[PDB]
Amino acid sequence: TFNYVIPYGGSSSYTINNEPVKAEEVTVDFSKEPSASSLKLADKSDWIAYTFNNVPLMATVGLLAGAHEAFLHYERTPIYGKRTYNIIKKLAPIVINKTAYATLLGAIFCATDALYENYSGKKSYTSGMVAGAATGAVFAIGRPLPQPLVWPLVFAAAPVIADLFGEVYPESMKSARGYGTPYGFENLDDAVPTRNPIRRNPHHY
Amino acid sequence: MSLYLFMLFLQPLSLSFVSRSFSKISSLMMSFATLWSAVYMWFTSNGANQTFYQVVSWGSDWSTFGVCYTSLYISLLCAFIFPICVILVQGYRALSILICIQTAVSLSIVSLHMLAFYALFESSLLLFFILIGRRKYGSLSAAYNISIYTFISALGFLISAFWLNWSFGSVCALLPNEEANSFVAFGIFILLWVKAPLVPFHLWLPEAHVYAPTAGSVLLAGVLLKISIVGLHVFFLPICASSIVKAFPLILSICLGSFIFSSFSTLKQIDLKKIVAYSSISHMAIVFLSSATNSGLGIQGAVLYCIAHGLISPGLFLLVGILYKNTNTKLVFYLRGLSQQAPVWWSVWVFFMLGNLAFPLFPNFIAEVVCLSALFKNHELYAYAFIFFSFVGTVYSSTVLGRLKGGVSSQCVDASRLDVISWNPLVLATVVTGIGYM
Amino acid sequence: SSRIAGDTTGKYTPNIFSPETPMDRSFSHVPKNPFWEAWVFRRDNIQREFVWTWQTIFDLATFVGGLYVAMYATASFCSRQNDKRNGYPERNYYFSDSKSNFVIPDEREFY
Amino acid sequence: DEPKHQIPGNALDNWAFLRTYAKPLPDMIHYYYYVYLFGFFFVYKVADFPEYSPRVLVMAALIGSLFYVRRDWVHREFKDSP
Amino acid sequence: ASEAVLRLPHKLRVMRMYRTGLKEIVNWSYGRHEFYPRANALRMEFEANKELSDREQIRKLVLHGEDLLARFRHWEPTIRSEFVGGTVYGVWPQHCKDVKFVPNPAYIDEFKQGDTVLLY
Amino acid sequence: VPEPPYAKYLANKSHYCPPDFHYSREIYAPYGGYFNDPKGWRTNTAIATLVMLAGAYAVFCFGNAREERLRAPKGWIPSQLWNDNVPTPVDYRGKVL
Amino acid sequence: AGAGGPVKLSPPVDKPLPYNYDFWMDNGIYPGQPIYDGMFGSMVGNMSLEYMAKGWLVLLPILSAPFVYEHCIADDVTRNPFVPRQYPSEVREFLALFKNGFVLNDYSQPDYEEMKRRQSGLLTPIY
Amino acid sequence: VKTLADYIHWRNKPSSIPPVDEYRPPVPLVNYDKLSTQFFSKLDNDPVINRVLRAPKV
Amino acid sequence: AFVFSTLPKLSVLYLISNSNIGSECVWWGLISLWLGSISQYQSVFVRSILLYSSVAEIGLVLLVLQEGFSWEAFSWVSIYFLSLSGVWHANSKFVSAISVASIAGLPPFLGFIGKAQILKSLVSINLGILIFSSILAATISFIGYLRLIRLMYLVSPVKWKNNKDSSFINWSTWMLTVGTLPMVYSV
Amino acid sequence: NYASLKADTSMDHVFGDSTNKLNYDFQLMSSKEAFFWNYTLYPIVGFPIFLYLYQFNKLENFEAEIAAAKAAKAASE
Ligand SMILES: CCCCCCCCCCCCCCCCCC(=O)OC[C@H](COP(=O)([O-])OCC(O)COP(=O)([O-])OC[C@@H](COC(=O)CCCCCCCCCCCCCCCCC)OC(=O)CCCCCCCCCCCCCCCCC)OC(=O)CCCCCCCCCCCCCCCCC
Ligand SMILES: CCCCCCCCCCCCCCCCCC(=O)O[C@@H](COC(=O)CCCCCCCCCCCCCCC)COP(=O)(O)OCC[N+](C)(C)C
Ligand SMILES: CCCCCCCCCCCCCCCCCC(=O)O[C@@H](COC(=O)CCCCCCCCCCCCCCC)COP(=O)(O)OCC[N+](C)(C)C
Ligand SMILES: CCCCCCCCCCCCCCCCCCCC(=O)O[C@H](COC(=O)CCCCCCCCCCCCCC)COP(=O)(O)OCCN
Ligand SMILES: CCCCCCCCCCCCCCCCCCCC(=O)O[C@H](COC(=O)CCCCCCCCCCCCCC)COP(=O)(O)OCCN
Ligand SMILES: CCCCCCCCCCCCCCCCCCCC(=O)O[C@H](COC(=O)CCCCCCCCCCCCCC)COP(=O)(O)OCCN
Ligand SMILES: CCCCCCCCCCCCCCCCCCCC(=O)O[C@H](COC(=O)CCCCCCCCCCCCCC)COP(=O)(O)OCCN
Ligand SMILES: CCCCCCCCCCCCCCCCCCCC(=O)O[C@H](COC(=O)CCCCCCCCCCCCCC)COP(=O)(O)OCCN
Repeated sequence: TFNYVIPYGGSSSYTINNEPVKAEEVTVDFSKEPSASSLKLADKSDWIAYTFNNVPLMATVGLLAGAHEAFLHYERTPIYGKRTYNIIKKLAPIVINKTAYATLLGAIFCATDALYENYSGKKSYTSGMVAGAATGAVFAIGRPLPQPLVWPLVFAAAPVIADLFGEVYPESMKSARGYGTPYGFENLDDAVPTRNPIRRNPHHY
Repeated sequence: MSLYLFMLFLQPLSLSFVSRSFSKISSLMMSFATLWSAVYMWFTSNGANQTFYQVVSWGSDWSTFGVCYTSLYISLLCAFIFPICVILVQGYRALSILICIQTAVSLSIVSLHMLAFYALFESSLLLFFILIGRRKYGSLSAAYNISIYTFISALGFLISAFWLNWSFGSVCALLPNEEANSFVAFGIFILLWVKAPLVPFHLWLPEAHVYAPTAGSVLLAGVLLKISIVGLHVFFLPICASSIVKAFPLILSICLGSFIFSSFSTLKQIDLKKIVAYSSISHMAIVFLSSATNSGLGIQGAVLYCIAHGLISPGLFLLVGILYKNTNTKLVFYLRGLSQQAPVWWSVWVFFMLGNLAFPLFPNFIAEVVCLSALFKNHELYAYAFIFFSFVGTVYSSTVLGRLKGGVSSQCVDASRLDVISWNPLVLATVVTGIGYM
Repeated sequence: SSRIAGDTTGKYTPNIFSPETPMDRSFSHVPKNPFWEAWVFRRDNIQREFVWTWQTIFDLATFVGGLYVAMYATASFCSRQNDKRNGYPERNYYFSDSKSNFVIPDEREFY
Repeated sequence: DEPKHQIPGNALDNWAFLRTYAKPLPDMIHYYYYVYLFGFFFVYKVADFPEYSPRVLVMAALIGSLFYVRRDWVHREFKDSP
Repeated sequence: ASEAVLRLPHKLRVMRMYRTGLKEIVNWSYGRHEFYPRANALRMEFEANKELSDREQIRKLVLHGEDLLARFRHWEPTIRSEFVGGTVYGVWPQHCKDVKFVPNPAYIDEFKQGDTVLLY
Repeated sequence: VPEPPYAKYLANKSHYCPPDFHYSREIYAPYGGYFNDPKGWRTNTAIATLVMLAGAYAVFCFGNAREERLRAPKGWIPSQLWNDNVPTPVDYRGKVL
Repeated sequence: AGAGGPVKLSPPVDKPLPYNYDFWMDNGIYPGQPIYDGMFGSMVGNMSLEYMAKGWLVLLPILSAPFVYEHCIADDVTRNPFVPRQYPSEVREFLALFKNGFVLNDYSQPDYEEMKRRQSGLLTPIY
Repeated sequence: VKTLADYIHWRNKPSSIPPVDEYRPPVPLVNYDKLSTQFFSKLDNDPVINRVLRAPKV
Repeated sequence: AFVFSTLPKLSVLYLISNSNIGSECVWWGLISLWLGSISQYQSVFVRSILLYSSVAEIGLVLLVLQEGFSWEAFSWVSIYFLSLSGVWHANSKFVSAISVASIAGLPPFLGFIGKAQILKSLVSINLGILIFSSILAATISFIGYLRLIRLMYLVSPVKWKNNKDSSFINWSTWMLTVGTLPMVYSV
Repeated sequence: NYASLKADTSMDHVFGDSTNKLNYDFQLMSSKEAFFWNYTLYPIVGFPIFLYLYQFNKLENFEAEIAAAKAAKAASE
């Protein structure tokens, strides 16, 4: 509008609808559909099965963190000096405890997520926030005063970010194309394509 | 329009060829000539052309420049207040920095391309980092604060502009586009949230004002805060109205919370520049909320109240800078007896403080009446909330005035002839707008 | 012990070698107090003395978050009343879960 | 004289804490060699990993960030002891 | 009783009680005519107990009189105007000499007045 | 302390100034000094009075041009002497005057 | 003498200042004051807030006794020995419009009920 | 389990401790300053007060 | 360091684009971005700052190149060569300041165009996590670049060697300042 | 340089000494008291809000009861 008299923007009639028209005559897709393994892992019906499918990620991360710390210790120990203590007896607790505590946190997260979704019956932000809150509460059992508040908040915030930018964001902008005519505006005279552009093939790595 | 843009480009150009001893005089003449070119742009802007008074393009979508109601008011305001900044600042380095900042800011206001707006507005990022972090009287922390806040908000705005350019094919305002996406709406919104100081993203403004020079503070308060409303009327409301109407309860929550907590934070200030800087934050919320109603009253009232703020807060900052030159202190507790010691400075200080409290014979009154009327058009409680908590401003303004007014002092600290020349235009403009020539 | 620095005639020169102290702009500078300076330093750097206590969390929540919650509730109530007043269908606000798509009224339509 | 920040702790105790960073420093190639090798093999194995939900991926990243120990932390606290 | 009154010696404490009592007689009166009989009555009230030597009874009398003088403090003390708490105290305080006045301020380095940006 | 040279340009203490009261004579205030009574005050007052009456004449013209009486006065009013837009008076009964 | 009176100057600060020293207002003359008198320090008349609340507790029932009888106990028929002012029908109908009018209490009128419901009007605008 | 939580500088304790000795502003002295928290007291009708104030003939 | 941190990348980018060497995994570019930004912010030495900036940017460019945006990475590598020329061959503070501004992506110079190409390609593929990470990591890297400006003009007097061998340094600074408006069509 | 920390004792005999000090601790209200008084005064400030809430609830309840009675009358008839 760019004037001080009438409101900016505009309005669209709710009664009037515009027939969908295809962005191109022939559609060639280079985006592959979800695999059956992805649908299997995403399935939260059985909370035990959902937990056991998704924990290997957490155990892997804990193992890398423990291996990093254990190597930092091993690198320091002197080879030239013979050591009275056994190095692996020193180093194994590091890796084992890191992996175990990581797996326990991930197990709480996944189990609470699946249990809340089953009980609620709906897929929602709240399941992730509650699972994260429980995981952060387990993180800060005996920790000093700011941490009982901050860790539930951070661990709850993480699934919100994952949902917002992993699921809502892609689905909100599926229709936008960038070629031919703007998705809302097909009445405008822009070059109309026979085929959509293929900038790359379906990946296979 | 073309003359105004040419003169805006001429001012930084002249500094390269001046003798480096004639720099101040040439800069002042260039500033006044730019003001006259802005008056010419107003003359050649016909009200018959209702959508845009003037549009000029220089070969690309980025080079598309145009003036509307908001743009014309803000550009005249910056061109009006720049000469005062020029006289207040000494040295080729400082003159160069301030001229480049003003050129970038004034080109941003008239730009009609979101990407060009972003490019011109953020070109003044290091210049404030250097300016606020100057050797002896600057603070690196404040420069870091302002630079980081601006960078994050402007990068979000840039991402939204990229998405619009990909989807629509254009990001120029003159091409009608509408979007219902909330991610892009937030990307455009975050810049406004930060640039117009709105709680909790208001922390950069105080530290910047206190540790910026008086000319820098005058520009920052006068027009850089108003750049938010140019962005809102030009680049957010035309395209992102659905999201502002969807989020209106949240928008009101954040705006009224900013008003209240900024008013309360002002009460805990002992530094005069910090008092004025926090008054600015409380003043911005009414502007932001009145525009967000997307009504004829709200837009006009917001631009009017921006003009009122850009005539009142530069005056307070200028007076405080003069007092700091005379006294080498900004603490209210050190400053006493200013009524007896500086009658001429005290008169103007009281006049401008009355203006900041929105008394009838001041432009802030008319502007506030219009904004409150727009809020009342939305709902009665909306206006009632703002009207009541305006009393908090009276408490801190009255406490500051009472502390400064009387006591025992052994120093005559009153303004010189140069200082009075510096504020005379602002006083005249304040009076002229107050009687209704808004 | 003092002399007039400023010259209205324009023949001003700064006597850096003069025995007498010039009456320059620094003549009127406030003397300042040691304890006031330390009070200013303490008050600006009050983040050093910030401590997370249950009392601090209680105060912050009850006043700041409480005012935000109250303002949001009041704004939502006003929006509901305005929707009933204008005759609009219940609007799909961001955190309200409504099965209606009404957001912006059509100017052309009569409500 | 100017107002200054109070520094917690005694001067010699803080200096003694800082002196615990002066320990024999290994060269970084030893860490880098293992990271390169296991990273190459890891990238080969990742293409075979099952597709994980974005939420689980983000939680795993958070856990890894929390569990990561800075190399300086081990440096200061390392004891050649059981 | 305030701390300063308590720290005082016995003789001065009773003197303070008499002085405060007389001032409060002045404050609670409607005119000077009321003052004299009431002042004589306060005189007799102090004179009645002056010859007591039992310390404990004297402490009781002093404490009770201090409580009575605390309760009957007037909301509006009658204070001479030129003294602290008076109406004309500080109306136009006499201004001292040796004032730091800068003559011809705008003509000290007129061209080069302003703020500079110094850099490394 | 030996009075500074510029003290000669500064004016004396006025008759209305109390002898004990000391004020700094160098301070300038638009409303006047601490006790004023300048030389030539009579001529300044005459000039101020002339300006007041001239502005009163201008305001009188403006007001008479903009004074609108839409209802007839009950009786004769003094404005009839100077303004011609006064409606003819009508009394309480209704008779025109 | 109004002008030139002697004054005492407040001593300069010589000890570390409290954080909330902004609660003290000192212009340089000796008797500095709190920002709001009665917020702290000496109390006028040595009377606390509890004393004032007890005094008000004593007063309020006696002060409210005249008002409570007419407003609550009394009723329109028994408040006064006469009816409201009687007007011609054209005047009475206009005057009855005013919610803050005095003819709304005319119980003789056949529109008494509607007039009373008009008097107890809307708290807030409906639109 | 070594974690970031162990090495983050959590604000549990004040970095700066205020000085103990603090300035108390000078105030005019009220000799007897005990607070009256009782609206009804025996002190108002005390025999001394009756003899000093109410009794003497005026 | 300058010639072997810019020139080799062009051949690898061309090989990836032409021979279809792209993977579905986005972890490595994301890790490059976050690790580079955080390590740049935590690095005391100036050489490490400049070296970690390249890691972050090349991770982002790798994410863009996998999706087939060859033109934008081929422009980015050239603009990055010109931007890095001045800071690496540091002879004048002002030239280094413009170079550091260009590397940051700052609007008045050509570096803004090069970063804008990559960011514009990002919004097309519509991966939200990448965009969020890009914004935050860009802020973190901006802090390190601001450290570089602070060290030159705002910390202490600075004296450098008078190595008057600016073969293409003046031309590169001129190209960074000037070239923005001719190449604006690209973004 | 700095102002003198020595006070002036010329007027002590006229206007009293400065020995007597304030008894205030220069501390604020307790958190518990502050909670009560905020949550009491702020509602009093927002008296229009509660009036609007009361009338809106009354209007909606009356409208719903009318609707229910209308449904009852339109079911049988
Ligand atoms: C036997 C060999 C030993 C190694 C065993 C493993 C061998 C490798 C096998 C396979 C390797 C490939 C995969 C490993 C990860 C890739 C990293 C790598 O290889 O770079 C080379 C790297 C060495 O490179 P370098 O240049 O010499 O070191 C640079 C640093 O400056 C180093 O200097 P520094 O250590 O002194 O400084 C560390 C600095 C360096 O900074 C980083 O570490 C950057 C990491 C940020 C995240 C990285 C991107 C995450 C994306 C993951 C993508 C997958 C998920 C997808 C979706 C996720 C969405 C985000 O960070 C910190 O300061 C500490 C904090 C660490 C995380 C910071 C973020 C905190 C966020 C949490 C917020 C909560 C706080 C709230 C309360 C706050 C109160 C105010 O080698 C390794 O570190 C490998 C160690 C393996 C341990 C990783 C454990 C978990 C791994 C998966 C989790 C992903 C999160 C990453 C955690 C940190 C990883 C560094
Ligand atoms: C260091 C300073 C020393 C010098 C002091 C200067 C003293 C200033 C004198 C005060 C001036 C008071 C005059 C107030 C009236 C404002 C004048 C004005 O606005 O001019 C009007 C003409 O109106 C008049 O001339 C008014 C006549 C003034 C004299 C009337 C009697 C004087 C009594 C003063 C009462 C004024 C109360 C008005 C409150 C708003 C312009 O007419 P338009 O063409 O319609 O302009 C459009 C309207 N608008 C401005 C809103 C855009
Ligand atoms: C559409 C254009 C935009 C796209 C940009 C990419 C295209 C580039 C087109 C313009 C390229 C211009 C490149 C400018 C380079 C600057 C010239 C230069 O570097 O000269 C050096 C050359 O230095 C040498 O080493 C000389 C050896 C080589 C001499 C030139 C070789 C010419 C080979 C023939 C090239 C012809 C092209 C072949 C057919 C296409 C001299 O400087 P120094 O003496 O080393 O130090 C300077 C000191 N100071 C400035 C501070 C005073
Ligand atoms: C960058 C965003 C990160 C959030 C930052 C918030 C502050 C961090 C504090 C950590 C607290 C954990 C995060 C909670 C944020 C979510 C907001 C709560 C609102 C809420 O509970 O409603 C949910 C939906 O909101 C949602 O969960 C989605 C709302 C998205 C969050 C807000 C996005 C804009 C915030 C940006 C503020 C400024 C940025 C600076 C950080 C339920 O919805 P439901 O579908 O489950 O219905 C229920 C049927 N069972
Ligand atoms: C998928 C991803 C999931 C999420 C992962 C999140 C990971 C963290 C992301 C955080 C990104 C934000 C980057 C800003 C970091 C804060 C600034 C750094 C703090 C700091 O110490 O900077 C100092 C001064 O900065 C200052 O003074 C600035 C004060 C703080 C700036 C305020 C931040 C901007 C506003 C924040 C929100 C804005 C809206 C958000 C939508 C200068 O340090 P130095 O130069 O001396 O170096 C010495 C090294 N110690
Ligand atoms: C917690 C209080 C909220 C804080 C915000 C206060 C007021 C800000 C309002 C700004 C006005 C325009 C902004 C548009 C919406 C922004 C946030 C609105 C609240 C919100 O989070 O709603 C969510 C939807 O928005 C979304 O899904 C996206 C949220 C924004 C994303 C955050 C960061 C985005 C950065 C993107 C950069 C640019 C990218 C451009 C491609 C979820 O609400 P729901 O509808 O799901 O209801 C489920 C409830 N049961
Ligand atoms: C961790 C951080 C947070 C922890 C601490 C939070 C503690 C704060 C909780 C209490 C906050 C005040 C109460 C407001 C929320 C009440 C509960 C929300 C539910 C709600 O909306 O009910 C409405 C409350 O009335 C209303 O509309 C609001 C009335 C109260 C607002 C006025 C009182 C304060 C006035 C001060 C000015 C602030 C507002 C300025 C505009 C009336 O129900 P409904 O009929 O609307 O139907 C809506 C269907 N649920
Ligand atoms: C003619 C029309 C009406 C005129 C005004 C009438 C006002 C009547 C209100 C007073 C009557 C009821 C008082 C409540 C009963 C309390 C009785 C004991 C008082 C008490 O123990 O605590 C007090 C609480 O203050 C309080 O009691 C404050 C409660 C007052 C409620 C707010 C009403 C406005 C009052 C304004 C004038 C009244 C002044 C006297 C209240 C003193 O508290 P403390 O300081 O010792 O606490 C210690 C600091 N940790």
